[PDB]
Amino acid sequence: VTLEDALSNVDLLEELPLGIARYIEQATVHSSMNEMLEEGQEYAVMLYTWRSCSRAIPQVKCNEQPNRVEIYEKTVEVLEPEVTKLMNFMYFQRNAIERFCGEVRRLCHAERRKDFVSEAYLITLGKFINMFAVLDELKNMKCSVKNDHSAYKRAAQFLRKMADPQSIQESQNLSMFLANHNKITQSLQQQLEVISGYEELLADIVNLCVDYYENRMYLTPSEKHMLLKVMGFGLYLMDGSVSNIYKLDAKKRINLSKIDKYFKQLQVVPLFGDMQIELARYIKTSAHYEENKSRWTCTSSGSSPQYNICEQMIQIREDHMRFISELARYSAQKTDAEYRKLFDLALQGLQLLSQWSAHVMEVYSWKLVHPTDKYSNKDCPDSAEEYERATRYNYTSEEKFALVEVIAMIKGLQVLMGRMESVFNHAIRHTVYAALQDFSQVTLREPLRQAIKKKKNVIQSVLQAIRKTVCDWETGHEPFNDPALRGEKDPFDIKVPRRAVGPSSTQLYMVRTMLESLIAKTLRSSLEGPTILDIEKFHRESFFYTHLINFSETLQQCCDLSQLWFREFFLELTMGRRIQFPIEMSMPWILTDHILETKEASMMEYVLYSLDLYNDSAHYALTRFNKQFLYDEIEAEVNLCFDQFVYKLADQIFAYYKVMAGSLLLDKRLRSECKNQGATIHLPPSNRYETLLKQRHVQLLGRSIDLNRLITQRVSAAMYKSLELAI
Amino acid sequence: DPVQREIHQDWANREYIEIITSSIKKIADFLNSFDMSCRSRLATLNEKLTALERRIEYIEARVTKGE
Amino acid sequence: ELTFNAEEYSDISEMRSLSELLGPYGMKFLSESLMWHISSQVAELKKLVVENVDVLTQMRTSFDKPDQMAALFKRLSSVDSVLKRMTIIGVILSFRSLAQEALRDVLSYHIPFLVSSIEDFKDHIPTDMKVAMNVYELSSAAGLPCEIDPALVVALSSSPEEEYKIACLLMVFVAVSLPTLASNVMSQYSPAIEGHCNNIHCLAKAINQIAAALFTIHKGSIEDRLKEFLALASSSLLKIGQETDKTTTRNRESVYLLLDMIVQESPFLTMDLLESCFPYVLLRNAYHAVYK
Amino acid sequence: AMAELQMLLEEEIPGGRRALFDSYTNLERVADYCENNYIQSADKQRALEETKAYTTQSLASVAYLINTLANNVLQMLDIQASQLRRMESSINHISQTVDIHKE
Amino acid sequence: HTALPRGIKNELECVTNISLANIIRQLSSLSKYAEDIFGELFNEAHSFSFRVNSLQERVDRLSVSVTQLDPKEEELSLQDITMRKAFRSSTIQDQQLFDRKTLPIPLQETYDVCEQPPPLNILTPYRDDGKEGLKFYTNPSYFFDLWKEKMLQDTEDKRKEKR
Ligand SMILES: [Cl-]
Ligand SMILES: [Cl-]
Repeated sequence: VTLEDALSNVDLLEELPLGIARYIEQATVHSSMNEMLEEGQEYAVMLYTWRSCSRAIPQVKCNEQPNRVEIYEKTVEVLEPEVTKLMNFMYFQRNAIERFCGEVRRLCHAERRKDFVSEAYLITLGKFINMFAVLDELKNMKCSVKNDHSAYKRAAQFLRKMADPQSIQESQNLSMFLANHNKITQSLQQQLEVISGYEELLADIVNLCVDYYENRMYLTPSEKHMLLKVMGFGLYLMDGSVSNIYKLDAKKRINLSKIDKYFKQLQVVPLFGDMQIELARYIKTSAHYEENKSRWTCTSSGSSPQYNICEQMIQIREDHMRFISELARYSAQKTDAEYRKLFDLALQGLQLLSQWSAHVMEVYSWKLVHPTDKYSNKDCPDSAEEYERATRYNYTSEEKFALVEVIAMIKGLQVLMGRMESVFNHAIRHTVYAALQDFSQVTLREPLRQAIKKKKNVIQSVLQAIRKTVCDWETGHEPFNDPALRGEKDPFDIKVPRRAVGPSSTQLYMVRTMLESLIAKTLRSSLEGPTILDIEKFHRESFFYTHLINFSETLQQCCDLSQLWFREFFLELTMGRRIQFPIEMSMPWILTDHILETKEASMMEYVLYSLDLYNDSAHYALTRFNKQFLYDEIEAEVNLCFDQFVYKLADQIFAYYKVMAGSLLLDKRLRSECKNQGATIHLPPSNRYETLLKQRHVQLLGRSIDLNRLITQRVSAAMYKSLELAI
Repeated sequence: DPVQREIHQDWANREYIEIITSSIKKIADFLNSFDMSCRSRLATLNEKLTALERRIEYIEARVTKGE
Repeated sequence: ELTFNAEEYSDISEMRSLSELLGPYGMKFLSESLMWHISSQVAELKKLVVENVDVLTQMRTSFDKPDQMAALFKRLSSVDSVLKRMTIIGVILSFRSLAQEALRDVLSYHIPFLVSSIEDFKDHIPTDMKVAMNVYELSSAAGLPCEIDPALVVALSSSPEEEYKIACLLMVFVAVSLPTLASNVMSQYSPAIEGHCNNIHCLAKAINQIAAALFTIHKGSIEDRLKEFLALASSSLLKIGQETDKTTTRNRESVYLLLDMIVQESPFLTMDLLESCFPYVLLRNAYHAVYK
Repeated sequence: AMAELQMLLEEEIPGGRRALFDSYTNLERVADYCENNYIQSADKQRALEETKAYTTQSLASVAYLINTLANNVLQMLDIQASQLRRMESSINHISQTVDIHKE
Repeated sequence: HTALPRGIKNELECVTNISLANIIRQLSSLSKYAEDIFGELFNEAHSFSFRVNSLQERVDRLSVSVTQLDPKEEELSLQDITMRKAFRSSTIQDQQLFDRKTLPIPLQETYDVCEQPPPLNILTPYRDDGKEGLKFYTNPSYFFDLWKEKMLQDTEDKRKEKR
């Protein structure tokens, strides 16, 4: 019992007296905003995957050139459909900013400011500002885009391509847009600062992310990283000519200390693709940072990795053991408890996987923004380009072994979890239904009883709106013989049914949203103590219901390592010097080849897991980026790297067993005699090739590879060469 | 009343649907694991057959003349 | 205070040299003496089973009730002796294997035409048991490895259903005892040995051949009795995977590897069966720990 | 038996395979029927219960067609496995015979 | 997703009938996906059926040839060691397993619906370096070309270091 609790009990004495269509509309607005986020994501993909067409176009060295017109004609033919995408992008961001700001103005009205906003919608608005950040940084990076347009604009004009005043002003606007750095961000600020009290809404958004992050209200790594990115860009926007985050902090409207602690512990997270975001940058570039430097500690990082993977690996390996040991034990009708346990495991497993994937990506992310040099790595050439210094030379042998460990532990558990899906799906739906019905039919009886008794008509309507919406009475009809319905107590039993189906998305959203308004004079004031805890409890636990209901989808999102291969951002930075990066700079091959090269015994059973990273990237290029050339390049890399994989594997496998043979037959007395003469003939280090030799169908890029067959081909050829040599 | 009734019927309707969709997923899983199981047997058959083919070519070479 | 080096008397070259000198007659006599000592160990094991017949009988049917299963284990006696004797049997069998493998290579070299017929004759049999022991006795005399050891059977053949239960309970007794090995510092798996310092890796061979022999003598189901053993062993080992005691879990991962060895060594158990009751990711991590 | 293999390779597997393709085209027809029968239905509750009936029947059908074809494919592989078993036995005898001759 | 029950007649029966009609369509889709699986299994197994038969008849007539062998008459000549090549077993090694031609049909279809790169090869005939315009945008063979040139240079650097 805290002092605050004892004081609350005392305060209770001092206080002792001596619409549905509404939520439906909000859900409509929320749903509409989300569609725009999806649309923005499409534009983010367009930018990130946009390679220079102009560099592939033959230039006109002089006005006196034969094919001058032909080239220009073909230039328009190629770039025109692409320029259209840019027009749409310009139009989208313009409308998106108006849309968002219009919503901010609505929620910041003097009267509305006193109103209630759902957490889910604050999050959505949070993802909106991040969308702007992403789109702006992508636009800032892509010189290819700006140059391609100019190449089109320069060709369309020389050809006198028919264009009306509107078409001309349209082209002029696009140029100005593509030529202005930070245009999206700058426009966002202008339209926000013209709104009185806008900083109060953003404060609510930031405070919510701080609360979620602190209380672990997230499942997937992307969800975890989104919270931080919102905090950052949020404070940045809240720090302008009309608002001041430090004075906001003084009034305790926000807690800069917590945010500072979060940024210090986790400094870099993915922004989009291989393009990362250094969280502390938002702080350092804020309008009032210079005069308030001493307030921060996350602004100091250095070229030193903050955490020791060795300490992290010990814990990870422990958790892998502890959880999988228990899970493996769970592989006529069950009881509620038995279904709940499987429910808990499914969640715990997803959370564990998320932690691991987060570890890998966060390490990789930090490395990308902190490329090494000669001072940190003696073997690192001073002429080595940034990307190679960010990947290849930026990992020690032990670091590369550890990463493959985590990657293997992730993919390994993912397989077990997947095999458990059918059982999970059933146990989860049973648990969510039971929890929902037990809460709505029984738990809500007391609160409803008091609302009716004390004429809390507003609360009653909400409680009844909830029960009416989801309740599934055993008799098909509600119990009209209920005393709490009249406001009186019980001298009473209700039989709650058990179905294996979760509530509809609308049912769950409405229930949570309505419960949220109760624990938000406020309605919360008119509620007893114990009942508020009950509502808060169910509201907290029901946060993961949607994730669990969509177990299959959630599982993949907790094991996403597809970004290790993509490097369009760094490609863009080479200014045409690189059409791609060699395989020695490619993470998947860096991690895989390292095991093949060192022949590390403890890692030999892990090597296929690092190779599997190509599947993740291939699938992502085909289903998310939706670009053919990206897959062509992944496939071409796998094609090259897999041949090397077979060669090196077969090579060391034959040598290993040849040495074993020579060692097994070497005279024992001779060994001892050589030892006694300080010339010990060293024994062969044991290894672990058996599992690799047993692989009969390796799934890679859709193909089924018989690794055993390929190795046999090489090993057989080695046997013949040995015999041929001896003779 | 007509709403409460519709909601009770919806729960029943959706459970039935969940049961069917769940079965469609068990069929899909069998298909996959069956595909993999047959891939292993085929590789094993291919492995043995290839060896037998080579062995026959070898024995023939012992009983015949050369070029 | 040993006066000899074991490796200079038991390595591949030595056992082959021994086979040269003793031939089929001599090496067969060698194995017979080995099996006798094994019979002695099995006789003592049965006593330990009878001495715990009640508890073991309960553990066999209450295998899915952890609380009761754990409480029953505390009522068992002579757990160390069961593990100690089975290990001895495993060692003896490991030696016989070295001798048989050596003899086999030697015979294929001296009498290829005879070996050629023996191999073809053993591989392509349908089938009756009494007639199979005759094909197996001939085969093993030529150093050929058999699924059922004729010599072991004969050695262990010296109430019919009272005896069968003991064999069944013996498998249970051993299955539930394995986790105990994790508390022994010597149960450390070594890459240099590709086994354990205290020879517990020989348990793989002991468990398999003793099962194949006993449940052949009693005309039971070898495959079923081993399936039961694996399930009970996998279950018992998974339970210690959630404990934290630095003592009882010291060599937990090295003991985990026994399951892999037991399945590899046994023609009646497959990696698929093992995977469904003990995920390889645990074994993978186990190997990593000991090899690093 | 070679007869059983020919029966599996030439009729039963190709047949049970086409019966699966027929289920592909026949079910999309049953789907449209369930929607058209509902549109013309004067008793909506009745039309639904009949759709549910076709749905349950559609599930039982697909599971049966796959099961039947699955068993056939397995029997085929089992037979081919024994073919290699007998062939190796014959090749070994040929090998032994040649060794005897060379000696 | 969208809305809730308003208690109106036939509201629920209509939406579920659509949901069930879709499920029956999924079963129709499942029937086709199963075919593709059983199909690629039959095809390979059917191919082995050929080899098996071809080998069996090859084994059968060899079993007869060996019967006719006669040690009493078999004469040995040195021209086998002088005029006739030595027996050579097959030395086939599979490589380049991820060429586009090995891409399974299902993934090929998912690939075709993906976005193609700009038709930059339209400007190829107008280049002076006789190079393909598309290679300045995307070049899959870049990985091998760079790795090959690296191995040759590393073979030289390593070769001149010993001297
Ligand atoms: Cl070693
Ligand atoms: Cl020898």
